[PDB]
Amino acid sequence: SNAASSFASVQAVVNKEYGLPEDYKPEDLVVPNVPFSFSGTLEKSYLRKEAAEALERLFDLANKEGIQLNAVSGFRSYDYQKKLYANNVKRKGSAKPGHSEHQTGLTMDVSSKSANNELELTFANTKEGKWLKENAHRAGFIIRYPKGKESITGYAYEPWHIRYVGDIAESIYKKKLTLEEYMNL
Ligand SMILES: [Cl-]
Ligand SMILES: [Cl-]
Ligand SMILES: [Cl-]
Ligand SMILES: [Cl-]
Repeated sequence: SNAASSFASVQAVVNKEYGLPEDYKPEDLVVPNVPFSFSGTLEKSYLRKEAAEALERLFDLANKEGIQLNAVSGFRSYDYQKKLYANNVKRKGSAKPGHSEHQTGLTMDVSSKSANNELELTFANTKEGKWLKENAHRAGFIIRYPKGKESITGYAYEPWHIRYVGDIAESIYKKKLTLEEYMNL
């Protein structure tokens, strides 16, 4: 009971405990037509079609209120996550392969120029970070790892990390719940 159930669902919970199939790669990956903090088309330029279109919509919403967001890193394959994890562990003198939500193709790191497009806490103090915190849900996204929820999500606050879950994001935001709690996983 270490394997994520309904692994391909928009509401799947992938975390320290629940892992995805090592051979799971979404079959509907596309590049969302949004600005990116990096050039070219790499594996991280993709999101599942539905999450891609939602992200485009979130960015249009942001632009209407003068908020300019940049996409930093989306989909990451099992293969990639393995190397990243191994090379990150030996740097002692990051999620385990399969246990990163990025492999679902529903997750995206976002930042802004006001934060040097970096994925750091300071992004929370920017007008863009704050807008994202309170507006992510309007497009189907949630801040996957909120402030004092590390006990439940297993990760410290990540203001830059959004997860597409669809219509339930509205309720998750209002009720101040984590995806774990909302899905009883
Ligand atoms: Cl691909
Ligand atoms: Cl949220
Ligand atoms: Cl919190
Ligand atoms: Cl925290």
